[PDB]
Amino acid sequence: ATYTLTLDKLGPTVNPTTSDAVTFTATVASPDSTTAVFFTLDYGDGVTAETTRTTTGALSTTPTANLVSAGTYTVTYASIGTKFVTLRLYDSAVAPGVLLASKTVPIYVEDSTLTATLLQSGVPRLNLAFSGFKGRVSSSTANRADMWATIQLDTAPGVFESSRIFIGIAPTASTNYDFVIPDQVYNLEGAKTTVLRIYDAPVGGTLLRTFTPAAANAVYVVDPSKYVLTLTVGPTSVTTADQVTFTQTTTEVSYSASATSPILQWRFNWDDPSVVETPLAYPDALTAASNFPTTATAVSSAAASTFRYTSTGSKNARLRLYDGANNVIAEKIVVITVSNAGYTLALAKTTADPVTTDDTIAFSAGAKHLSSTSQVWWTIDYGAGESSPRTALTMTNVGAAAPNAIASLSNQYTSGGTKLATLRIYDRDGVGANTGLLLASTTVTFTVTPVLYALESAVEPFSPIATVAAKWSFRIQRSKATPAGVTESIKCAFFGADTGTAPADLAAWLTAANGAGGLTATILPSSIPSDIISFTRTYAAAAASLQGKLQCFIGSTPLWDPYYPTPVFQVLAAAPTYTLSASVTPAVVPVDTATLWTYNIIRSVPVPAGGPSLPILCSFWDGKTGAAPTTDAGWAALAGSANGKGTSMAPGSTTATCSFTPSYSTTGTATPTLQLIQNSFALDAATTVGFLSPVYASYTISSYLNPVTPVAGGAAAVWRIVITRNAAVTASAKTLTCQMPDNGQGGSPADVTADIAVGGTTTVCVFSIAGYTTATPGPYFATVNVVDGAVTTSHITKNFTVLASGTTAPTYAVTSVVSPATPVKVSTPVTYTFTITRTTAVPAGGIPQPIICEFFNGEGTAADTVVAVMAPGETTTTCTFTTYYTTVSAGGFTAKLMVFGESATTPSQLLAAVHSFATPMVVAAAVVAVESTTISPNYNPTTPYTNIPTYFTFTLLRDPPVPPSASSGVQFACALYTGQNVNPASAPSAITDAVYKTFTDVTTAVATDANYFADQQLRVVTMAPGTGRVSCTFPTLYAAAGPFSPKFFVFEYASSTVGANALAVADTVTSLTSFTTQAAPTFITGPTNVPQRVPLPKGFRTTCFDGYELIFSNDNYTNGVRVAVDAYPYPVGQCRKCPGGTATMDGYRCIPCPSGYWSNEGARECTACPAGTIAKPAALTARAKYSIDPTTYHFVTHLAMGPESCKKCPKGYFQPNIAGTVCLPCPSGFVSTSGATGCTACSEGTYHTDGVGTTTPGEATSLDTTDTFGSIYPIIPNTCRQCPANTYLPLRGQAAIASMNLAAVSSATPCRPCEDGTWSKAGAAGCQKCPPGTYRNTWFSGQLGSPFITADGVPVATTLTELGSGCSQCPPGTYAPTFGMSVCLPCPAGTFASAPGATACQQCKPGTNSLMGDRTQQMALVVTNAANDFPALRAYTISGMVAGPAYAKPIVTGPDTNFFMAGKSETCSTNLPGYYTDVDGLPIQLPCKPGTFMPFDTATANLLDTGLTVDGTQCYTCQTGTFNDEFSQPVCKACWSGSFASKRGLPTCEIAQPGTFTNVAAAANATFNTATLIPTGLVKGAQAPTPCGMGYFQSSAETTTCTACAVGTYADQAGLAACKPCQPGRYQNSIGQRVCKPCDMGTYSRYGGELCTKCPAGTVASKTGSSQCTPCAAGFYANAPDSATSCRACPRGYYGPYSGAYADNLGDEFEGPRGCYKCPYDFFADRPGVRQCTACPPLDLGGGNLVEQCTEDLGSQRCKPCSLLSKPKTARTEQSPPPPSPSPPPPPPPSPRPPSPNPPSPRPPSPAPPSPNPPPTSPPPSPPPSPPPPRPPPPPPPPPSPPPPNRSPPPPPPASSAINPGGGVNQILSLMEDEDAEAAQEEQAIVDVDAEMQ
Repeated sequence: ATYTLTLDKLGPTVNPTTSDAVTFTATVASPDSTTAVFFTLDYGDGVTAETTRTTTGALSTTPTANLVSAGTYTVTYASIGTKFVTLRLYDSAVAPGVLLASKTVPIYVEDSTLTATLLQSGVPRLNLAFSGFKGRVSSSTANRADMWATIQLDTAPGVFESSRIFIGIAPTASTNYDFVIPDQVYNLEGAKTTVLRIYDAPVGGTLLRTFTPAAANAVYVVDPSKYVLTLTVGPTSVTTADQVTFTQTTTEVSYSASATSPILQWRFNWDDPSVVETPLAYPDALTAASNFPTTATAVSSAAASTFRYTSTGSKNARLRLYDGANNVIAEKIVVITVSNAGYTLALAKTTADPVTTDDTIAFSAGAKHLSSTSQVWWTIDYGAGESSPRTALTMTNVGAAAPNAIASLSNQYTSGGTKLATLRIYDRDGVGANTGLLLASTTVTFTVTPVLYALESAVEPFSPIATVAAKWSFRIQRSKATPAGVTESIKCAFFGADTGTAPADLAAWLTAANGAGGLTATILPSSIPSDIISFTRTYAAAAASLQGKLQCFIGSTPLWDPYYPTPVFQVLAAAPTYTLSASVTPAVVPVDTATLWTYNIIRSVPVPAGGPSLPILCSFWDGKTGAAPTTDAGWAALAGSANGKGTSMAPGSTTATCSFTPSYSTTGTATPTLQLIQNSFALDAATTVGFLSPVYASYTISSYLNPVTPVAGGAAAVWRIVITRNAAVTASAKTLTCQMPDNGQGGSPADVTADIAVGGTTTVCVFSIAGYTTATPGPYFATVNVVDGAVTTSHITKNFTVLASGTTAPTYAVTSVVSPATPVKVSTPVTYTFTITRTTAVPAGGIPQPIICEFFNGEGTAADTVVAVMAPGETTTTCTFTTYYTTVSAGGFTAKLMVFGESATTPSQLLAAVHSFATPMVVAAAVVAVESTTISPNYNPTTPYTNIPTYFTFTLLRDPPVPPSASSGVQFACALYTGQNVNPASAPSAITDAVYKTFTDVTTAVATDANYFADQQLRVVTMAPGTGRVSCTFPTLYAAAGPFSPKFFVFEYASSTVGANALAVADTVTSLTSFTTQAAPTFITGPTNVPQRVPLPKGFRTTCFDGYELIFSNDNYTNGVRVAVDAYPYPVGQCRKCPGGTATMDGYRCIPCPSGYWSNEGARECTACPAGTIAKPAALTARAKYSIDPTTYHFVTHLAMGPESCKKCPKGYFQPNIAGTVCLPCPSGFVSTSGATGCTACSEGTYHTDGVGTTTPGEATSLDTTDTFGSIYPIIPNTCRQCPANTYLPLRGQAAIASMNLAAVSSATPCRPCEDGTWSKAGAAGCQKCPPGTYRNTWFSGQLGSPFITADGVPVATTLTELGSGCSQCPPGTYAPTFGMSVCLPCPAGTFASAPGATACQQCKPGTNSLMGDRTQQMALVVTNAANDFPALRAYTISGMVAGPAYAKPIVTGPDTNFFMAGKSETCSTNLPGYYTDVDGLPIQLPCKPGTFMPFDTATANLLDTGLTVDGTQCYTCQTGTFNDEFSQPVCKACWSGSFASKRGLPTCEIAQPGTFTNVAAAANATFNTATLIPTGLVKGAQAPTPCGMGYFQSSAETTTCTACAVGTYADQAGLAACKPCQPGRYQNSIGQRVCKPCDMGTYSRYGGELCTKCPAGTVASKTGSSQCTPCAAGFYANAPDSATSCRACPRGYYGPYSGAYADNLGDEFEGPRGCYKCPYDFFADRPGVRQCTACPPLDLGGGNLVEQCTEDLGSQRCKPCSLLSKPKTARTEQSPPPPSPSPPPPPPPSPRPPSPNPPSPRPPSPAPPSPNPPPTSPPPSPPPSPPPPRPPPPPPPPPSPPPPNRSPPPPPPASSAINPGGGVNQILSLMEDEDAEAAQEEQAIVDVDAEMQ
């Protein structure tokens, strides 16, 4: 029923070939029943075999293997294609069978001749065709047709048939044909039975070939998504410096799908084009076509690589897996970042300051990176190329730290060319020519300026001579000193423009330098010397061209640049001309004196321009010692010494001058000589150009002797002589000889030698003499004779009074007086006055004594020098000193005084003792007080600012008076404690400076060091002498408002030690008042800041210029037209025109210029109006309300109406200054009209005054001053007026003195009065002398009339003065011919002046005399004034005769008060009786001589001779008969009766001669009758002598009348001196008879004879006129008694002997006594006169007898006889004899002897000796001296130096990040136009500045 039969094949899955005979299997199962059934098998074709039916394993449902154990069922198929195998069932094996069913199975058989192979490159890609599949077919047969192949995806029925795919034709040849197979797509991820059948026919046919993957080569696809990669190799921030490391050990790739899977190649690429891609390398322990190990094995064992990146950027390295050849299936990227921005280069310079080429600059360069430390190369470039090795640098240090290790480098620079220095960094060595790229660069550049060389050129001859001399001297100097250890040598030459041509290149110069013509010089090391080179050239001919070029180069660097001028010189080429002249000033040649010697060098042609000044050197011979350089070597040495000076000229001068001031020590004829040398340096010789022939001290000696007053017994006198020389001693030492000439006694004084070194002028000579104490006082002369060189016998003598004091030694007393008294302060000037007196003081002015006084403190001696002169009058010597005590003594000071006689260079003491001060000396206490306190930065003076540093200033003074200028300054310490403890030091414990004394020295401290601002501060200030003020300034800062304790102390620093407290009471500080402190305003003061470049929209100009002002307004207010108002809602900047009164500069304000100028409306500068203006009108101010337009700042005082601006100042004022701050009234005596530069002086004789009167007023009126200038300038007196007459103004320019206070002192006319003696009219410079006869006086003036011309006699004042000049006259009768004499003198007597105007007093005529008073008034009875009668008086005062004992000479008696005689203003008076005048000349007043009378008048003459006439001028002598023995008698007194005058002109009465008498009955003296006042009753005396009458005579003198002559005596003739007696014999008994009557006869008369006398006795006369009667002869008797007429003889009887006999006649007429005696009786005589009577002779009677006769009667002649009538008759008596005659009378007694002469009177005694003259009166004490004037105050010291700015105001802040507005932030042609506009604007502004500057 059910049969299941399946037929299969037991062969391989691949289809069997035709040569294997594959077997087949049969499977039978019959579940319905089990029964053996035969099976028949049929192959593809039944023609081969049929086989036989055989049994299986009993059929059954279970197969049994069969047909192969013992069965020959081989098919041995021969055909190729498909064969059908048929299985059938039959019940029995014997034919016929039973047909039930058949199974058909196809079997494919192919041929091995065709071979199909596949080649696989790798895994075919999904969704893309892969070329790795290649199919090759090989056929042995030559001929083939086309084949077609069908491909089935799977053997499952789901896959449907595909179309054929073509594989080829192979038309011929048995080659191998290749085709490309399109890939397969993997989707199911499982087993695929993809089968391809290849047919040789398009339709039907047989299975030619088969295709399957066919094992051992299967495609295996790995899905990339399963892959896992982890690399993490290589640094993430590797730069180019480091390296990238790639390690294959850490990189693993795993299949991760199976253990066995085909081998792939890993590949990695660095994707840089420098290094090619790495090739595939054989893996270790692995190969190609090698199975992967079944365990975890690394694809690489230890492979690792390193790489260096040569490029920068983000590298994206690649990883891939490749199969077989270069076939790629996967690509993966690894990002490695390469950055080069981390490299930084820093350059730091340390040394800097590059100078010239030395001091090579060394700086540090550092390369830093953020990370990736690696080796690098640094290079430097300096214009010579970088280092080829690029050095070597290693980043051993870390990259975060700034410092980098490096080697310091230095560079050498030359010239000024750019070296383009740069620094480069590289990551590559560069040896392999792998140059790097720029990373950091950086560099430092500088301009490096070149150096300068100094060149000087000169010409040795200055004139090129042809082949003789052509030398050029060149000096080269190099900048900077050459350092030690390096020597610089420069070689080159100089080419002159004489031969050849200048080089056209520097190569020629280099060749010349290297050639033998070049010269080499060496610079000294460690110094910079001057290179001096002398170049010698040869000149063919003389030329004026001498320029040249030199180029010295060190190797290759030129030294000269075209910018400086090329070297061109002329310097006196060709030597045109050169001439000299010499002069001296002064021309005198004294001894040791300064003289000027000048030399002028001139040329005929002016020096050409462009030539250097002549370098010639002029040397002058001084001639001090006559060391004249005669040789040329000496001249060269003198020129090269200091005595030679180089010469230079100023530009524009052809001429040159050389000057010298030689001195002549010794007198000589030598004169200075000039040498002029300019050849070359190192002078050796001298050259002369020419010369010009010069064609045409005092010693003072004083001496002195010590002691001045010698003292007996003292020391020997010392004579000291000082000699001073006017000339300084510098050449050599001097020797002086002090001598005193020999006087012949006292010894020869010895010479004294004085030696003087350099600089000495005074020589002192000392000698000793012992005997000069015994020298006679007197004016002694001493001399010194000095001979010193040229001067000979310089003899100097002197005189001095030398006296000896005796034994008294003079001494000096010194006392003191002090100006300040007690007490004294510090720095107080003082006056110490010392007075010295001498107790003797005898030589007050005899001999000066040199006195010098020195006052010393307690220095310890016992320029401020003191000069002391000894007073030549009184010996009071005063010394003035100033001690200037200013310091505390600190131990005591003493005062000493020394007085000396030596001029400085003391050896001898003069004061007996050193003076000690009587006044106690007190130590002055110093006082100091603070004067002011100031705070500089402060809002108010009490409060300063906090943050701003403050400088407190304390100003104070040291004592009220300034410390003296002649002193040394003091050092003061100002100490301040700030008060806080902000400094580290704590607050001091003591308020005093106990801590402050320990401060260190603060001399060198900077302000900005935080210790110059310490809390405790000590500062030192200095008081220079003469300064009384000091300010100490303290820097103090206040951090914040709070408490501070700043202590202030001021002390004195002495010897760097702190003194005592300046203030009284210690710990006294003048603390400032307490204050708070407030914040400082941040305000800056300065000019308006100019805005920077800001965008200005349309017209917002921020600068106005040229008289314009910046103004903020929206209006476009052009000019003054009011065009635009409210023209914008927004104001803008505008330029305003400014008003007329203000000028502006660089307009930002419109400030006005000062009052001295006026401006225009828009004036750039203010014009200066001429000096006449101040421009000050009255004020009118400005706008009332802000409604009107504003113009200027509000504070201006004027608006600008009025073209008036310049206001001229009025008259009386002058403005010399151009500015005119104010116009000033000009000084006294000067006037101006309008406004003048200066007033003119007033004219002579004129002064300032008003011009209200007179004319041409100079006053300024009202309109000019009051209206224009207001009341600021009042009217001023401005007229010049001349003073009225009698006054004058000699000095020009004088003005009237005006006093404002008029009540007390009035205004004064300045004109001088023209005082006594001169007169003036109007204004005169000098008042004139006025005509003769006139004078002016200051007491009284005028003329008084002659009192005697008026009846009253009262003087009359007269006003007669000529109108020409006008001086008061002198009174008539007085004259003033003297020039300068004040009071008129009278004329001396002898003249008269009646005329009021008379030059001189006129002489009176000889007939009159100049007597006061007229003759009428002299004897006038008139009484002009009866009450007083003083003017009228009787002044004759004549004398007369008076009766009585008393006598009166004056007629008028009284004291005399008016006797003035010189006064004579009257007419000539009548000549006086006692005076006469004939001739002009009379020396002395002669009254009329006694014996001369002049009658008062002709009619009044009492008696005058008729033979002459009266002239009224001659004094006629007395007439005869009158005498005058007294002067001034009008008439001559007549002689009295007792005298007479008969001879002519007998001057005194002559005694009346005897015998004559003179008596005149009419003889009366003249009587002056008062009733007629006339002399009357004068009668002339007798003219001739009248002799006396008869009988009158007088023999005695002084007889008025002759007495009558005595009776009996007669004077026969008249005029008889004596009355002779009557002649003898004559008598005169009656008087009045002229003849004496003769006596009668017989009578005799004797002399006299009053009566006749009768002759007695007998005597008889008998003669008429008989003198006497003589007796007759004897014997005669008289006739009668008493009457005898004739005697007769007696009678004869009588006789008598007596001659005289008389008889009484009494009887007989004969008797009588003594008569004739009677003869006796008897006797007779008879004869008269006989002898005795004789008797008669006797008779004789016859002769015989004699008888005597007797006479009878008496007298009888006859004799008769007697005896009758005889004698006896009567009585008769006789007579006695007569008595004898009496004796003669005795002689008279002897006469007395004559008296003896009296002794003579004693002789007059000698005069007593005269008394000596009294001594002169004592001289008065000396008058007081003159006071000195004071001194002016010093000028104020200059203001303190201005401090530099402590700190500038806060600067504007810089931008930090930005400054933009608008809500800030929350997180071709146009360029040319802009450039053109900017350049044009800048150049226009520059032009504007340029124009404004000038």
